[PDB]
Amino acid sequence: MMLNEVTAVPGTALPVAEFRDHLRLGTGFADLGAEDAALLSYLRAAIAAIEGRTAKALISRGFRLALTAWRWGDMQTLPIAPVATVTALRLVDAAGVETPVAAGWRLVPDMARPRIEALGAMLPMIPTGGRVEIDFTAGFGASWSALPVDLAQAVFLLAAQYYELRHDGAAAMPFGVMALIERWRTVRVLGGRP
Amino acid sequence: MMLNEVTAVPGTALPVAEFRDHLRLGTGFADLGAEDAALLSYLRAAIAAIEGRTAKALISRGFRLALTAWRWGDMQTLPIAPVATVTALRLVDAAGVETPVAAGWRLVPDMARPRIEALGAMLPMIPTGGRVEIDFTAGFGASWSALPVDLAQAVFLLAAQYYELRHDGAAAMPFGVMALIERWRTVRVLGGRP
Amino acid sequence: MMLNEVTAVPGTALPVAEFRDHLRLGTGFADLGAEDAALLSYLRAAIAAIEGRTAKALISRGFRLALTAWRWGDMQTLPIAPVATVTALRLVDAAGVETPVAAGWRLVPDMARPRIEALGAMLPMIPTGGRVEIDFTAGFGASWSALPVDLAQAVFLLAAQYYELRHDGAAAMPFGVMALIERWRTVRVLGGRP
Amino acid sequence: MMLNEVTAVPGTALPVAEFRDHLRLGTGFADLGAEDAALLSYLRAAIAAIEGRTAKALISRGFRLALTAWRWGDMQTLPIAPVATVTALRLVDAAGVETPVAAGWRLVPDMARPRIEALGAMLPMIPTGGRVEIDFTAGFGASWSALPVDLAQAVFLLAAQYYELRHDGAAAMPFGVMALIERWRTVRVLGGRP
Amino acid sequence: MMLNEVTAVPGTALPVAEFRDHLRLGTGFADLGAEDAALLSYLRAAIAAIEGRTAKALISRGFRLALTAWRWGDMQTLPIAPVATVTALRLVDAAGVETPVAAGWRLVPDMARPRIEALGAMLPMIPTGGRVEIDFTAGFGASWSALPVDLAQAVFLLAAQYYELRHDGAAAMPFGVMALIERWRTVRVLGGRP
Amino acid sequence: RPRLNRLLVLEEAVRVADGAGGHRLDWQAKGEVWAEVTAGSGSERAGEFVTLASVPFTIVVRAAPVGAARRPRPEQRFREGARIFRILAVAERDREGHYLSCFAREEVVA
Amino acid sequence: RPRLNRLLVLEEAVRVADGAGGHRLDWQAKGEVWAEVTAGSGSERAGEFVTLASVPFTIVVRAAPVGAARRPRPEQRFREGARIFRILAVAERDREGHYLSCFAREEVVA
Repeated sequence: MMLNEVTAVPGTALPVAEFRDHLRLGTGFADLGAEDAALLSYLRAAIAAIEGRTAKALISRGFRLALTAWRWGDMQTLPIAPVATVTALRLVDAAGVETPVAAGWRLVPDMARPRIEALGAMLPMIPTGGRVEIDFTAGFGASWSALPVDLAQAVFLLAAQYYELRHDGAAAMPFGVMALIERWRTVRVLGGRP
Repeated sequence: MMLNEVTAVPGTALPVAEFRDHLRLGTGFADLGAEDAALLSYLRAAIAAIEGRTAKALISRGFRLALTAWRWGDMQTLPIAPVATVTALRLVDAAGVETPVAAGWRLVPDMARPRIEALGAMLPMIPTGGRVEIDFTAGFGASWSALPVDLAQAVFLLAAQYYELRHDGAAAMPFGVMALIERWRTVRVLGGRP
Repeated sequence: MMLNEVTAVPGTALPVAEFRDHLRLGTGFADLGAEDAALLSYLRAAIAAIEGRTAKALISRGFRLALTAWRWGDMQTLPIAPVATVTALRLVDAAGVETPVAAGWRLVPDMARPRIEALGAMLPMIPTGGRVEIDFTAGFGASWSALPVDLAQAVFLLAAQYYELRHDGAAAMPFGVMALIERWRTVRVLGGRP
Repeated sequence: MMLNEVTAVPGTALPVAEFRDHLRLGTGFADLGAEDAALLSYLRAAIAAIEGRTAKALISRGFRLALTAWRWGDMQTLPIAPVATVTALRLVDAAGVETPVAAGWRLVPDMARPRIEALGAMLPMIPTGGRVEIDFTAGFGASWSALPVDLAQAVFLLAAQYYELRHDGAAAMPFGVMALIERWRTVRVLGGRP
Repeated sequence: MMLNEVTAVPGTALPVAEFRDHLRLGTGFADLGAEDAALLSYLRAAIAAIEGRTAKALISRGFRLALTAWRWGDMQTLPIAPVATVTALRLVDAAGVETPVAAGWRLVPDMARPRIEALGAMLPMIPTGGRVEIDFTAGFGASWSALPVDLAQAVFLLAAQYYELRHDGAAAMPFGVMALIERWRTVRVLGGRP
Repeated sequence: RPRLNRLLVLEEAVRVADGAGGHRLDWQAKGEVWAEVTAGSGSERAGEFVTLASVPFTIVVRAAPVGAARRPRPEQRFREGARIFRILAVAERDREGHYLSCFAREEVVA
Repeated sequence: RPRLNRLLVLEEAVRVADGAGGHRLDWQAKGEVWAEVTAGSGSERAGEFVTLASVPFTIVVRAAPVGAARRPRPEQRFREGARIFRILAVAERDREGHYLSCFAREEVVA
């Protein structure tokens, strides 16, 4: 299960022009001077901190989930939560014949537990040694405006914090960064065999 | 159960001209509009924070509840609480055909339990491998004036906070943000099977 | 059980001219400058915070209590506590024939547990699917002067607090806001089946 | 059991000219009357706070106790404690006819238990579906001078507080507001059936 | 048991001329300016706080103890403790014939438990409905000089406190107000049926 | 918050103008206020030919709108018996606006 | 962080130049700000022939870029009714830059 991203964000999809406004608009020094491409490097650091704590995706990037054995008999919960439209469930063998499948499975979308959940009880078996591989597109929307705005504010509360102070310096807000994230974290209570 | 929104809020329905009165910006300046691009960026970031802590809606935008298997045999409690006039339980098929169904389902309005209970003792069945999306418009009212005012104040106590401090900087009221929210949260004590 | 208000307050019933005097009269800067219609927007936010914590009504607005099944056999405690004179107990059916009833029930008024408490043991049964609906007028009096003055002071102690400080900023009084409310809260000890 | 007031206090019976001596406003100014509209607004807000914590009355205004079923077979303890000369136990009927009844009921005066015990071992019966309102004038005296002075001081310790701080701002005396009230509160230890 | 005072203090019996000396004599601003009749209104508030905590009387005012049923068979402890000379034990009937008694009882004076303690085992029985009524004069002496001076100092330590600071403001003395009172409080350990 | 304990007879002078342009002061009394008087560090100060003894005396009264009789303007002086407190300025001590700091001298000739 | 409670009518004078080089001020009103006004230690100050009564009055408003209408420049003055607060300097009180300290006088002639 490597789960590398196929493509990253373009960078032009990120709200750098809007984050300059969350940094100092309506109150402030002026527009002031901010290294523009620096401000893009703190948004990518705040999204990747909230993509990890929430297990969401937020920009709808393309993924590749290549894992060897199916965990359940049929279920296969996908980790990156807001999903849409499996690109392909191609199945490579130990030599690399890469024979895709086009039926036998129906992705059941959900923000809680996205699944693969094949038809009946038969999910495509794995060639011995030949890892299965699932390409999917997971996230809310293509642009920044399609996001839930409370989750978008948790990026701006966090990316501004990485802008305002560089090293790990000390400094309880009601809806802080942490309180806006907790309704998007994954609540799991299984430590068991299934 | 995906629960996305069909349409967002218009933005013109948000009280930006009244939120500006709240934050004590200024009365008779000739500029008066340098903050309009950001004030509604914090009102949408504070409503969406209270829409998740309360599971309420507040602007009565249209929703789409795309789910596959019914949670209980007949009930199907909806997540977004203040509802009215469920439009369509169009029953999609395994692939393609979408047939809207009158189906003999009712709607039990409540702020706590917005059920969709069926009258024929069984909701319309679900084609195996197909979803059942429900279009419904849920919220208090169309404009800002139709809200409960204490919940409207909890947006103004919260979005004023995001306007006054940008990053997560720490800084006890009788009826604060939290104490106004708590009569609108969902009080549940079931972790069971039914 | 939706329990939406039929009509809100007129706004001219609220003591905006008196609240300016509780804000700064006899001591102060002068009458000073206060956005008049802003001060009306904090009284409606402090009343709606005390209408929720006390489950009272305070202005004698008109209500509409539309619920599906009777909880007890005959009792039906009304939530909004100081009531007077059920407008109508019209009974709609699943299609909307809206056949009112005019006898069979006698509202027993009380600030503690207002009831419907039908005659004998027969309370009007519900058409299957056809929600029952009760319109009543609940509250103390039509004007602001008919209120208990200790509850009116809890509005002025609270609406001034929303005026004096905007965001959720930190700041134990003997009869504070909370101590004036507690003799109007509803004291309930039932978590049971009846 | 509703317990509303027939008439309020006249306002001229309140010691506004002595409360002004308490608060150290000023002695010989030519204005001398800019606070009269607000000083009695805090005296009525502090009496009504102590009328609820002590269940006393303090000005001997007339009450109306409209109730339906008797609390105990014969006793009927009245809520507002210092009583004298219960006027009328007029027994209304199911609808309309109001017949005042001498009825052979007595009145047992007490500051703690102001009973209305009946002498014929059963109070006058209640027409099923009708209330039994009791007019009685309960309080210490007509003017302010007939009060117990420590309870009169507890109004002046409390209404001076509302005059000096407007919103709920936090700020230990031997006989404070609370320690003067506590010999006038009702000490009860029954949560039982009788 | 109403126990209203027949007559209050005259006001000229109170040491207003001496309390001005306890306020500022020998050290101070000058005699200074104090609203004379204000200083009488704080002595009556400090005596009535110590008349309640000690259940003493301190000025020897006239009382009227009108209670319905005798508690014991013969004892009848009087509440206001330092007593002398029952004025009359007149006995009114349910109609008001007011037939006094002149023998059968011997008041046994005591600062701890003043009694009525009739002769033998027969204390005057009560006409059914006709409350018994006892007029007595309770207190130390007619003038202020006849008091125990430690109890008089507890008035001056308390009445000066109500003069020095008006609202309920925060501020452990060895013999404070509370330590001078505790040898005059009533020490009771009965919560029982007799 | 201040504990008000002194009675200060507020005094305002009517200005009868003379022929040369200079007003003549009368210092007719005004109504009495209640105040606290907090001393400062005092020392004697060289007057004209008088070795005047002065102490700062921040006096705190309650507030009013500026067009009211109860405001001490810095025109006016306080007087407790025969101890005249001049008013240097009035400055609105409290945050909510309930109390006014005044500023005094008590210049006794000494 | 400051609790803003007063309404101060900000005022900027247009400078109609006279023939000699000196501008003539008008003090036309500008839009109103919200501010807190914290007093300082006040005492009367010797003017020209006037015994002017002054108090320091650090006024705190919200901020703006320097080329905006909402910035109080030290050219301008505040005015609450008839109490003109001059502006000595503006100094950007907050660390993040949300609030500006102003500096006032309130020189009443007294």
